Amino acid sequence: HMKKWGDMFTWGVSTSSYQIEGAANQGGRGPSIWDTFSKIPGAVANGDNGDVACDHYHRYNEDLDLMKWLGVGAYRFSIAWPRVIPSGYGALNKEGMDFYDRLIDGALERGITPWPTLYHWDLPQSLQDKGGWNNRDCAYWFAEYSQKMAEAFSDRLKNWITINEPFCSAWLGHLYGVMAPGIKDLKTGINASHHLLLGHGLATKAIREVSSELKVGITLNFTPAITLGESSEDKLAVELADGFDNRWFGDPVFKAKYPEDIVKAFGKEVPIHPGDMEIISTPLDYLGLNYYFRQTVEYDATAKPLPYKQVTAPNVERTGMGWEVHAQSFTELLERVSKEYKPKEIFITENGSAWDDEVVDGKVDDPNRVSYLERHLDAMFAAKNKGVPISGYFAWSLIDNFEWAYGYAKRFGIIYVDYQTQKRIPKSSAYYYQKRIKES
Amino acid sequence: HMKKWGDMFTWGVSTSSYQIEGAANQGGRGPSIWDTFSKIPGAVANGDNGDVACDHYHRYNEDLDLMKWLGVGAYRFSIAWPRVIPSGYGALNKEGMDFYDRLIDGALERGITPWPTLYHWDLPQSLQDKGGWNNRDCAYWFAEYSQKMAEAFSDRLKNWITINEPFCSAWLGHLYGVMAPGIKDLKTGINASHHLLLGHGLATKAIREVSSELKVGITLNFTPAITLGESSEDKLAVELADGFDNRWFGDPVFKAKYPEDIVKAFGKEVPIHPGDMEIISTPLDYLGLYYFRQTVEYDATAKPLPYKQVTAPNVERTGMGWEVHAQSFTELLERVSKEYKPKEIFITENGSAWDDEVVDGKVDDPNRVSYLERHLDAMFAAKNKGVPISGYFAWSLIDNFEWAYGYAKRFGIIYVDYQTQKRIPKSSAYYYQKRIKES
Amino acid sequence: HMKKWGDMFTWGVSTSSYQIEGAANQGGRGPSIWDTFSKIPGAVANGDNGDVACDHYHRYNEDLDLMKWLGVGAYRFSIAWPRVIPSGYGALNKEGMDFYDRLIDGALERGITPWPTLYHWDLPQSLQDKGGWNNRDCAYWFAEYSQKMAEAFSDRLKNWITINEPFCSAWLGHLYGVMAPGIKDLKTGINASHHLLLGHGLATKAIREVSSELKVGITLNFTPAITLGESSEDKLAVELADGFDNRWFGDPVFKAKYPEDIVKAFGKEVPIHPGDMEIISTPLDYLGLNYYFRQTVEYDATAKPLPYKQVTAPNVERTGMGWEVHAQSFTELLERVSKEYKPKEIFITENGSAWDDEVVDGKVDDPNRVSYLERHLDAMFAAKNKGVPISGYFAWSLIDNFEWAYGYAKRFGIIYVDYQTQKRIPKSSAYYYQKRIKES
Repeated sequence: HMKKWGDMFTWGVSTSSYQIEGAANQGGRGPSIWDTFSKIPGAVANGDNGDVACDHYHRYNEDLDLMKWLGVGAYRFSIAWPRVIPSGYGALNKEGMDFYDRLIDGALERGITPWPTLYHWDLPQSLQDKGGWNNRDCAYWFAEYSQKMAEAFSDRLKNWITINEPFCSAWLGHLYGVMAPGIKDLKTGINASHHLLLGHGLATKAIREVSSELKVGITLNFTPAITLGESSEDKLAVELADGFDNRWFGDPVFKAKYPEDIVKAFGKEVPIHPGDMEIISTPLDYLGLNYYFRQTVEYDATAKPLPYKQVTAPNVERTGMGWEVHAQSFTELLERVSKEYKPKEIFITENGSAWDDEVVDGKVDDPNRVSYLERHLDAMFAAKNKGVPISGYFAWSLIDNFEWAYGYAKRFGIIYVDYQTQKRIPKSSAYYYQKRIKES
Repeated sequence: HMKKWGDMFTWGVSTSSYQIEGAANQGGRGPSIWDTFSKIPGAVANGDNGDVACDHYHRYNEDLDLMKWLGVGAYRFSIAWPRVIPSGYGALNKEGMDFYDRLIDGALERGITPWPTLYHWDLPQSLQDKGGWNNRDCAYWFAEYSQKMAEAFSDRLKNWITINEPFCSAWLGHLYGVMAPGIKDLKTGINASHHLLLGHGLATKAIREVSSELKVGITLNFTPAITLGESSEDKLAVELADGFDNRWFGDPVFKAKYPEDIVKAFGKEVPIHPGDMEIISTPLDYLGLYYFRQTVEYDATAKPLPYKQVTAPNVERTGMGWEVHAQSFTELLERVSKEYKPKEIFITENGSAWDDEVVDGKVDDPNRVSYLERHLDAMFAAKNKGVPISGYFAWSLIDNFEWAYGYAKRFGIIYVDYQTQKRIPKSSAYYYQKRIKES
Repeated sequence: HMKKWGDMFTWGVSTSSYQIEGAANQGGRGPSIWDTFSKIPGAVANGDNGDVACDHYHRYNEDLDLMKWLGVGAYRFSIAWPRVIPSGYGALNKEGMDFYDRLIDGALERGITPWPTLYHWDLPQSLQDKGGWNNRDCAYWFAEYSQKMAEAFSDRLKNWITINEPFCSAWLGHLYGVMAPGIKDLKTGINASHHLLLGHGLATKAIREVSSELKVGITLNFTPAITLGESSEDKLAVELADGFDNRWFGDPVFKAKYPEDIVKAFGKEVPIHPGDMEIISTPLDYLGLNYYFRQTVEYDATAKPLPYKQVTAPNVERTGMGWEVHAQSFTELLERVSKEYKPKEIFITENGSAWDDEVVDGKVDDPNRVSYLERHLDAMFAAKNKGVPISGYFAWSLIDNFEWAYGYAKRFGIIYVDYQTQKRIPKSSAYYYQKRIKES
């Protein structure tokens, strides 16, 4: 579609606060729902928790130095709500705010643009005790927190993201109960999805009120659905899975409505107050898109809440997570999102892969991660060359970290972390990404 | 006209000697006309002068470090003629030459290409005492100075600019008297304009004689003119203002003549000697080129030409009162390329001034960011239409002495606290840094 | 064919081991055929040898720093076979391997990708004593050495080159005797050419057995031929020169045969055994192309081994070597190679020029070298814009060095070396190349 003079492209890396910071009970930080969830036997593999993680709260200068060495222009990170406002609403924690000031200022000194995500799943436990995302007030608590962060940091930080992956917070956290807070109820999942999206919209309006030059987006993960079957019911299964994973969150933001076919199949009411859909669909400067894999499904009349099930397709390449590797789906997803939702521009805020890494002679050679990265960058640029306005790519992740219910066993870093010593070791994929940033 | 393999683009920042150096009476430097002019009550806002400025004469390593941090590939700077030859013609001041050697070598060690401008308005007072640019000999004194600078520095410096903005030196300095040397006489302004341009041409030839690989250009500022009226006389007002500001200097360089409509309206003769117009129009490797457009209307009573400036209502303006209109930048670039067809164009200055505030040791300047974003976009719009724009130099790296406005008008992407000389990068510096890396 | 999003380009510099390392009798290194050849009166101008060279064995950190300062992404270097296996086949010299480990790891710390060449003319004398490249076993000795290097270093080094410029090793080393080992016999040159090419193929197969992600190529120099005459015999001279210099080595690699017109004109048998041509023609990930100049020739019935002679065409620009400067030939060569041999991609592994340099006030201003570089980069990008898959460019050389039989008098560096002090002084051409790397 013709690269032209003046066009820009941003290369970054991505992390999140609970997954890397540690210092969970230091620096005035209050507990999050993941501190609580991680204390429940069976919730997280190996009984892992984020108490220490990568100790980035103390080691951030080293990690910023690794970012400068990589040559990224941008760093996508999240602010830990319970580190800066431990009670959820009310008093700012000065020690927590000072940490993010030092992080931001350190990034800027090194030429790196920080990209803050306000909510990456670490809801303060003080707010969960009041109902969390099931409580409509949580959307307003989130918007007030967002306003305070923009008041503190938007003199420097101009590109904001409100929430990350509401699919995970709503459905995995409140319907399937495999993420914090561990609730298993469809109606609660529906309420949570609405208040996450309403929070997004209210926070967007609050940030824009701080200053009109600020840019705001949302990060959505999309899981394209296919079926191996040919029956009419298996084609319906694809539509249902696409509606559950993708359109449930994208349609409110970009079309100001929930997908009617899924609303009907649930048979429950979304707690929409007058004015809510206008707030949720407030115009955005960009979409942050997360992509890792496609899902294969088939019809299943017995399944709940919707009559389809996951299938493990045979004879396909898979990562250490068991996730199918299929880069062509990334190209097609990007084209589809641009056509159906027409975001002004798209940033890939997460893409990456996990494999079993081995340290040999103090080094980590990870050719399968390199291969996934190469093929997904190629697929992203194929979409850009067709005219999709992809303005940057952020690798998940800079460093190995706490992979939620999988714990530390699943390593997404381009830089290895030895958790016994906290040593950082760049992998082969780090050298590859460094080259791609420079030579593209 | 899209990018092809091998195409290059240069990102830079720009300063000038009197505006940043300081050390005005140190290191053997002799006075310039701006040292004198800055001493006249009422000439400069707040009684400011360049005695200290940004103290860059002593702090140049810090400023070079800031350039490397920004990631610029080039640094446009000027050589202070009265620092290197205090008497204007005659002996070199070795201490002054050594300063520019240290500056140049420090830039090259950091990977930065210095782009020297030989004349950015600081004529030695020693030469003003002999008539300055009113004196035809000043063109030759300038060419000899230029030759000596190329002999000293062109082993390293391959891209030269002779003079900067003769509009200001000639008309603002000798007709309106609002810039040094402060003279107010049309014939003097005409003489100065011709001898500035002749000096440009003589210096170009002198530099090329030093080495055939050297490249040379001139820097012209252009101020596109519009009118809000529809009468034929308001259209004439646009022509007169365009001729006075732009064609008076562009036509000699690229067409070997002065614009006849302005010559006729002046009613005076340009002091053209045999050979002059061949010299002035000598081929250039590039044009150094913008801040704003002017709005005008006819005024039969105005002098020297029958037009006056108009302050249009409800337009966006900088802290200087200058209209912000980036589309005019695109159209100017297209016009210059068609009208004068320079081999290539470098934007040697573009930028904006706004009231900056230090808050918590930082400077957030969104209006300057917005001006910069929109003018880079407008520049690339012209490049994508085929205009051969090969680079862009932001005015300025640091806040500095803005001539008759003094220090109150801040053009830097890096703030200077004049009490302490601390440099504080503004939001616009981080924006520019990103643009340099990610384009 | 214009730039599209995602396309990459690699900027590098090139050196070779014997030409820069020095430490010839230190660190356990055994002698090479160039140590021997350089001791023969008359073999090398001024009696020069590589005993000390640029002392890069000790000064590599400074040279790597200069690469980082230039901004190159890649460093093409060669491994000295007699430094790492002094006996040619048998035991590794751990001290020699540790040097290449330090070099590689230092390059990677600086963000530079090392591109190893396994054979750049410094055959162990221990193997020359057994016949060198005249002996078929040398192809297998080379493959065993190559396997050992890939086993040691391919955890980090993913892009390999087997041999460099077999034209020089075979014909200049064994027919004209002007390069080591100094033999002057057509049959020996034919045997050597075949065993170099077989060694390439065997080494390629051995490297790929180490790991399937590794990439392998060969470096060939091509010297395009023209004539000033119009006679049919002068047109035949062009064909003969092209066959001798270029097709003799390119045709086996890409067409699995030797050029029949040259075989017939030699009147000798190439010692081809079963399996050899399949091995020599094994698919490659890229061609490393070296180009410096074109040759002008005319028919000469008295000349041997083929009836043509070199002509010094009148009134053309020439370097300090006496080599014609004609950048348009570089564009046309790249187009011809892409059509005739169709390599998957091409890296310019060497291009550059030598001129008499003068140090003035501690600096070196070399406008003729700048001009050659500018014009040849322009010519290369002209071919890329026509669709030739040129993926990178490596300047010969980072530093002035031992120019084989010309000794140290011929300087190819963009960085000057004062051999009395070993001081490195960047030339004007270094600043030009630094600018081109950044601003393209």
